[PDB]
Amino acid sequence: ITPPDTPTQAGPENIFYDFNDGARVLLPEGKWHVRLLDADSENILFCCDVDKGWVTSSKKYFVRFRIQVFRQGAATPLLDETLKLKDRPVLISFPTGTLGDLLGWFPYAERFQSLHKCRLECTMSQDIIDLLAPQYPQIQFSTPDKPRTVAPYATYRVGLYFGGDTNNQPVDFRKVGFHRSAGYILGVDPREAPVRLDLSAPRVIAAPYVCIATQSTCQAKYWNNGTGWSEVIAHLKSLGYRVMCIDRDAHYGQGFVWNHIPWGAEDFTGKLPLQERVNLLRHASFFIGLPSGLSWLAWATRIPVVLISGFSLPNSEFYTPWRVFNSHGCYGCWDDTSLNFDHHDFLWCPRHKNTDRQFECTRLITGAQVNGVINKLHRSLTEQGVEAT
Amino acid sequence: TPPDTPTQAGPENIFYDFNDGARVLLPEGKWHVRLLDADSENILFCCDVDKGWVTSSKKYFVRFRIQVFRQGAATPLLDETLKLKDRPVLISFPTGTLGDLLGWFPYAERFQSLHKCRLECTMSQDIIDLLAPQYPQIQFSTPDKPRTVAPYATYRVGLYFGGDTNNQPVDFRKVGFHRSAGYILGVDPREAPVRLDLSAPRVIAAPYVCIATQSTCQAKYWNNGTGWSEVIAHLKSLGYRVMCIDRDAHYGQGFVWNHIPWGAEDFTGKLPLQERVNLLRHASFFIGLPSGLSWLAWATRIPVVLISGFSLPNSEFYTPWRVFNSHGCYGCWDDTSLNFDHHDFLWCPRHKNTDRQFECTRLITGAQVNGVINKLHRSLTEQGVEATL
Amino acid sequence: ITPPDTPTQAGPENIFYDFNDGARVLLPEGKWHVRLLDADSENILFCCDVDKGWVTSSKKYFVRFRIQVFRQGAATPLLDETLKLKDRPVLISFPTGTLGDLLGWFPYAERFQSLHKCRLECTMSQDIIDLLAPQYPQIQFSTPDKPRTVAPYATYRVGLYFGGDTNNQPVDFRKVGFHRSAGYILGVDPREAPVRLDLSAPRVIAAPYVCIATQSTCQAKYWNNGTGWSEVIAHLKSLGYRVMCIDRDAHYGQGFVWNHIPWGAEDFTGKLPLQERVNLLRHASFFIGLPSGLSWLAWATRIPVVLISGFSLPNSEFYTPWRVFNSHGCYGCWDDTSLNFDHHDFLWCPRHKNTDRQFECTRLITGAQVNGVINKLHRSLTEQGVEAT
Ligand SMILES: [Fe+3]
Ligand SMILES: [Fe+3]
Ligand SMILES: [Fe+3]
Repeated sequence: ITPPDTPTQAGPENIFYDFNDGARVLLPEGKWHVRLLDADSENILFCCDVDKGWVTSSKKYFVRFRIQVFRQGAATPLLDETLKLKDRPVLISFPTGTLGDLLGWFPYAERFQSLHKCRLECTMSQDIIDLLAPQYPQIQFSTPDKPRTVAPYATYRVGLYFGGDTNNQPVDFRKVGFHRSAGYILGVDPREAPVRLDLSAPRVIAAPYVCIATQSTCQAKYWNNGTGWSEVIAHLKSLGYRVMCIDRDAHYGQGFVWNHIPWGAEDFTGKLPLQERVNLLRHASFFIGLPSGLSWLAWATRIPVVLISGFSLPNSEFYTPWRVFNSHGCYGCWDDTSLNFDHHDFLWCPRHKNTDRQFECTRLITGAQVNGVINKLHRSLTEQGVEAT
Repeated sequence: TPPDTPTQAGPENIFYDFNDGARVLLPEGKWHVRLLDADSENILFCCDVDKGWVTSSKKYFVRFRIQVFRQGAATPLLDETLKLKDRPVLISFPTGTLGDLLGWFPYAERFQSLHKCRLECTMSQDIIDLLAPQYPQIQFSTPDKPRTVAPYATYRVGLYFGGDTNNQPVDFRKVGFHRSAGYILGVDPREAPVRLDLSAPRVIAAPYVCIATQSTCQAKYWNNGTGWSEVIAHLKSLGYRVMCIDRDAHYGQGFVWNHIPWGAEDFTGKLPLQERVNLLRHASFFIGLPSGLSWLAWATRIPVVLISGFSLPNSEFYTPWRVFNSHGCYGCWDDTSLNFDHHDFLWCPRHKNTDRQFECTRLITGAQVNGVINKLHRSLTEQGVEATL
Repeated sequence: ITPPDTPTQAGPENIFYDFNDGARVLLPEGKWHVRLLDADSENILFCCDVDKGWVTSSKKYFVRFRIQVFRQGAATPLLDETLKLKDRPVLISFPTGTLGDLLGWFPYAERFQSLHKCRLECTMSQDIIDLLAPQYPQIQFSTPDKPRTVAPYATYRVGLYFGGDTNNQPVDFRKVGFHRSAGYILGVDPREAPVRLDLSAPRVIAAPYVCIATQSTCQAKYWNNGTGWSEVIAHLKSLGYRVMCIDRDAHYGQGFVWNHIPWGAEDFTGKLPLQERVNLLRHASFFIGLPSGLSWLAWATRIPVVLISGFSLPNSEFYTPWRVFNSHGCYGCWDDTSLNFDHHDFLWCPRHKNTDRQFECTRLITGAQVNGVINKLHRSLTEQGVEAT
């Protein structure tokens, strides 16, 4: 996933400059004074004297950089080029991060291209490509190992950067929301939007039904209330809905802590292509889930989404009137800039790990609370149209 | 200031309330009290009190359920659940600045439409004159002359510092100072402009732009030496007349004073806000700071160029013309590890009394602002007023 | 700044002596006894036995020195030379200091020449040369880098010496006044006088007008009263005067502290030749300024000068009945021998930096105070003239 070993642009004096991984310039032997500017503000971002080697901007997100190379003590610069992306090869590289990450990030990539009118290629796992590519003919999708461009003018690496990093992102993603961070990185309208999907599939299950997602990547994201899911599933049926579980896994966990597809839900679990999930989701009356990926997919299918989460604040994901949250105990571990997410600890709870208050984030969210929300949504579905937002 | 005695009204002598945030007062002799959240059915607080006031630690909106038990009895004496329909409710704002109130107010209207209550709001006369005509369903008064006298519930909308989570559900710095009001009242947290009287006819014939350069602390000022002057000169070169509409022409502390910029026309002074609304309405656009006039300008439906470095772009209302620089210190105001000082006009927690003081806004050059002005100007001439907003 | 590397006058046995940088004698290879005397008092200033190398007076200001060199055992001296400046090449070197410095010092250089009847060359920036040279045909003007007399008999470097230095100046300039110090250095009548200017230019602006200078070299010299300038400018107009600001810069400052041409003053700013400023000043009814340079120029064009200053005492600059000063708080940072001016700190206030009281020097000088003195000046002008003394 590395940038070219040598910058892709030819400077007048055997000098190569690049905007892959930020503004780069490789100097041949000589005497130089190099300047990086922000073209929009005219500010001098960085400035130094060197003989040969590398000069790279500390900022890696989108900046309209302007590179200037001077012979020490000269009046005009030998090289003076400003980033201009129109009709030029650009690479946006996503990591093979979770599903929710990409569905959140991706629209911002399309915005970047409409704005700059560049030749854009994006890199991600094949399964997302199969899901999205047809709806974005403007953009070329590839895999990290076989990108078509080979030599690009500019590259941007959209992802999450922890520990408050402000070199790869303009603002800490925790301040703006993990998905909106993509917009800031790329310098586009940061307002959230759903991906475009193939919503042409015809209805298969005739009766009214609801989809649910109970599994996630860490325990904190689970709804850790003892009887929550069982109370919800029972209630959904008492309203006349069939209930299907569409989690990738039927059992998931670590050590002795294991989570299983709830008794009473239908087994639509399994790892299959996302398009099949889209097709099933499309005709669901609504969806109940966690802040992991499937909720973003449900969102993009244009159906109501009941989102249950205590470890993140309501503004941490896309807006839904059906968001569930409880503010009486610990909440928002995830958005707190004084704490640090541990990728390796599935049982991560910064403030209460190994105490009887562990995962209070979600234990305070009762089935009654979730059913209350479901009742309002149900009334709105009967009494008002589906169209009623 | 809640009533000295709860305004209910419970069948036995003791009176219960929701004015501070609930409240029960019990005559001498033992009882056991239970506070619940009707939505989740969780027991929030539980105790035995022989005498005195028992009140919830949470003061923001919750569907409280008060239960009073005789010791060791199985059934409760009192079991009242908050129901606001057709009842006197008081929303008390502080006499804070303009921007605060304009930002918060729409949430109070939402609270009313949701609960169908009899709502009275308390605020400075100044704002009442501006808003009252457009919110006929709500009663407006001043803090010293409230008409309700006896209210069923009271809610105190404001900013609470130091990470307080008793008067607000979530630290306002995590959600935005204005959106906090929606969380306190428990309604749709999405920002909206207030409704104004936009009937006034055009007075100044030629195209013009309004600007606001003053603010409440030095950090909210545009501390770039030549910023304003470069902008004002540029505006004129595009054919715009420029008017300054700040309440004061000179404002500051100690030796630090800010003045209406040379070259701007003098429309300053403490006028009724409606006159500012009338002038603003026909301005091609507005340039200001995260202070109050920007919120007024917003609500008059004209494009707003908003310059701010101490505040992240997300925090105020959205505008595609937000100016922000991410290369140095930024966001003093949103940072939960720091603390705003009301008494220090020269507040800069990270760089006070150093070379970098107010870097927040010194990095924002006139060129940067003129770049944004140029795009907005282009969009106004190319497209219409429709197509921008 | 540099004196010849070898003294310009030849003594008998290969000794070179001169007075360029104090009294100097370069001795080659012998056992010598050297005495420096003050011919006026006959005092032996310095006395020593030296084998080879340099012997210079510690005193560098004007002294009628008498150099005597002895063989170690000798009854009488082989060098008996005593300073005599008649018809001899003398160099007076000014630093490239501010305008007020030079205009204050210069008259004393002319006095030194009238007194001693020598051939005098002066070194200073070109812009001052253009202003003065025509009125001082007796004196030869040059710039520091291109001096015409490469072998001078005596040299004197007029300037400010800090830290109570008494080797380059007879007495601390803070005790006698920065401008008068020049006369002490040169040993002439120390009484202040204005420079001779070309006052022949004809009137251009017909109506009555006042010139003002609001900018300066450090913040302490600004009139840091919040509403001062604005109140003065408004008042001048109500008296029928047009007001022009003639500062070199329209904006000046450092960090976040910036000063701008006051709203309401006509813009006559910019880096123009001083002769254009003299021509404009000449016909002004009067001038209002700070202890910086333009006030000295105003003075010399023979118009009444209102001088506002708190960081220096009234006697610190030239006499004017229109000097404005406030004695109730901190004043006179500048004249205080126990403090030290900081050339590198634009926000220097030794007593009160970084406190509420910073620049109390001039916050105590209100617009009312200045308008009071303007009123008196105005009455005297309408009634008596011009001639006003
Ligand atoms: Fe937690
Ligand atoms: Fe700051
Ligand atoms: Fe002082």
